[PDB]
Amino acid sequence: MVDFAFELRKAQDTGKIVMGARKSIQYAKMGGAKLIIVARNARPDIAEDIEYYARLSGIPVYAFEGTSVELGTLLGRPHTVSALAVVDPGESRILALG
Repeated sequence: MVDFAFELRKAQDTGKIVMGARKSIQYAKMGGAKLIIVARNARPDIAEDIEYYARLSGIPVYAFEGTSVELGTLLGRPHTVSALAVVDPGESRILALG
């Protein structure tokens, strides 16, 4: 079983993650993310856009069971994060969530 918070942080530290709806959609759109993570309270249209662009490319989407406040904190930020994209997992097992 995958340790979300550990592996998310491990991927943030040893790989490449981009944060926020805009960059998530962008990396989804262009085929450059290997995984998209979305907080439970992402704006419904932003969540549906991600889902859409993700399904176009066959990129898995993971629904973080938690708010954008919790997700932002997990990524070490003092502000909300409604979505993020794992471009490079580094040494982490985060892509196993897919």
